[PDB]
Amino acid sequence: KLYPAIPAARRRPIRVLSLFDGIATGYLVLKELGIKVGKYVASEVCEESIAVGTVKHEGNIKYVNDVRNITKKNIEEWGPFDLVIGGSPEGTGRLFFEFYHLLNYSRPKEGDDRPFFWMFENVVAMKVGDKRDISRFLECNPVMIDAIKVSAAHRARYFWGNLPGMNRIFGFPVHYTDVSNMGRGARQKLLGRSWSVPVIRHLFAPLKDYF
Amino acid sequence: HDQEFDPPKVYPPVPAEKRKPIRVLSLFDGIATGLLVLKDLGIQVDRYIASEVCEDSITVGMVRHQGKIMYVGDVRSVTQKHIQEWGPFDLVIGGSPCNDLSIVNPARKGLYEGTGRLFFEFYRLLHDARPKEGDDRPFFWLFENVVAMGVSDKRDISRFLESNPVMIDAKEVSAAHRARYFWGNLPGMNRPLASTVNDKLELQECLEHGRIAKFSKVRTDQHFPVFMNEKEDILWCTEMERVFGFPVHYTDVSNMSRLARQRLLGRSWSVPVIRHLFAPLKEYFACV
Ligand SMILES: Nc1ncnc2c1ncn2[C@@H]1O[C@H](CSCC[C@H](N)C(=O)O)[C@@H](O)[C@H]1O
Repeated sequence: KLYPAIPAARRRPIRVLSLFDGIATGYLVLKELGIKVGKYVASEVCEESIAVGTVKHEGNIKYVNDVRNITKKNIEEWGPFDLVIGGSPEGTGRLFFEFYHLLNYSRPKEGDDRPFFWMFENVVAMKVGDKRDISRFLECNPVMIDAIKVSAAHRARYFWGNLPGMNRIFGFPVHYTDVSNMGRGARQKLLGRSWSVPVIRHLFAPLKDYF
Repeated sequence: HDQEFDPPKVYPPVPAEKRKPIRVLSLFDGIATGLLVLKDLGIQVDRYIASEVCEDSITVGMVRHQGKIMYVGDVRSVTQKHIQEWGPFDLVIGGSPCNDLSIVNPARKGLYEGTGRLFFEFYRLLHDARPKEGDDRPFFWLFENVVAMGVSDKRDISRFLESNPVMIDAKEVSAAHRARYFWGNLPGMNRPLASTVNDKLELQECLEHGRIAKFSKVRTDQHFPVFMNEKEDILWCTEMERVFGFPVHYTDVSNMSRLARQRLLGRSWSVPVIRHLFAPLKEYFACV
C-alpha cells in the first residue's frame, strides 16, 4: 500500500489521538521530533501515569477523565485527527478494541484524501487465535522490531500502521540507543521498560516529511 | 441508568413508488428466525445472507427456506471485500453467543474471550455494511443479548453500538420467561408490547392434547412443568417451538437428537418479540 506524497511546504500542525497511553509519549516525542504538534489528547483509568502527565507536560493537553467516555461527538469536536497512536502501558483485548473502535471513527471516509497515519503495538504474549483474529480485524500484517540487534535487554514488539519504511530497509539504529540511557536496575524499571524512545521516533520519522 | 447520551437516528419514510425489497445480513443466525419473521410479515426479500458455522442450523435454514439463504461459513472469514461485493445491505441482525457473556457462569471468561469477542466481529461487519456519509438510504441494525450481563459489559456494548438497549421480556407476548436486551435504531424501539391475539400468551395453548400445564409460563424443584396422564413429563420440543413462537414442527430437519434440538431452540430468538421489532419495517420496505 502506497500513497502519493504532499509537498513539504504545507506546514500544518498535527492532530494526535493517543489512546491508553498514560504517560504522555506522543506529545513529548513529537515535541522532540522537530515539528509543531497542534493539540494532544490524554486519558487513562489509572491515576499514577495521569499524575505524571499532569505534572510533567504543564497542562497543554486536553484531558479526558476516562477512556469509557469518548463518543463520536468527542471525535468530531476536537478536529479530525491526522495521527492516531496506541501506546501500550484481561484488559489486553479491552485496550485493543477501544483503540479499534476509536480508530473506526477517526478513519477518513470515502472521498477524503487526507493523509491518515495510525499505529498499534502489542506485547509478545499474544495467543495464536488473538494473532489471526486481530490480523483479520486490522486487515494488515505487523512487523517484528526486536532488541537483540539494537539493545541488551529483551524488547520485542510487532507494529501495525500506515507508516512506511518497515519491510526490508530497516535494520538496527546505532546512535540514539547508545545515547538514550544507562542500564541500572531502577533504570531498568523506569526507562528500560519504557517504550517511548526506541522505535517510536523511527515510526514518526516519515511523518515530518508530510508536515 | 443514564451513563451515555445520544439521540436515535430516525430515517424519513419512503413512499410506495420508490419502494424496494430488503437486503438482509444475518451474522449469528442459528435457527433462521429473522427470515422466518420476515416471510411471516409478508416482506419481499431480495437477498438474505447468513454467516452460520453449525451444520444443524444450516440444515434448519436449507429445509425451512429452500435455498433462499446465501450461506457463509465462519464470521471471521468475512472481510470488507465480501461486504462491498454482496451489495449494500438494508437490515443487519444478530445475537452473539453468550457462553461467556452470561453471568450465570461462576467461572465466566468475559467479553474478550473467543465466544464473546465475536460481537466485535459483528461491529466490524456493522462498520462495513453501514453506508458512508451523504447516503440517505434507510439502514437498520439489530443486536440481541441476554439480560444476565455485568454493568461494565453492557455499558461497553452500549457505547460501542451507540444505542439505548431496550429490555423486552418474552412473557408480555409469549409463554416464556426470558428478558433480552436489544440494541438498534428501529422506529418505535421502546414502544410497548402490542400483544397479538394470534400469539399464544398462555402455556396451555402451546401444549399438545392430554397434557396439563403445571405453571403459567416456562423458564428458559426436581419436577417437570407439565403433567401428562397424572405423571410429570419433560417439556416437548414442538411445544418448545410453540412457546418460542416458531411454527409447529419447525426444528425437525435432520437426524438430530433431543439434546441437539434443545441446544438449537435455547439459543434461538423469540418469534413474537422479533415480529414486534420488525413490524415498522413494513412501511419502509416492500410488501407481499
Ligand atoms: N464464530 C461464529 N460465527 C458464526 N456463527 C457462530 C460462530 N460461533 C458460533 N456460531 C453459531 O452462531 C449461533 C450464535 S448463538 C445465538 C443465536 C441467535 N440468538 C439466534 O437468533 O439463533 C450459535 O448457534 C452458534 O452455533
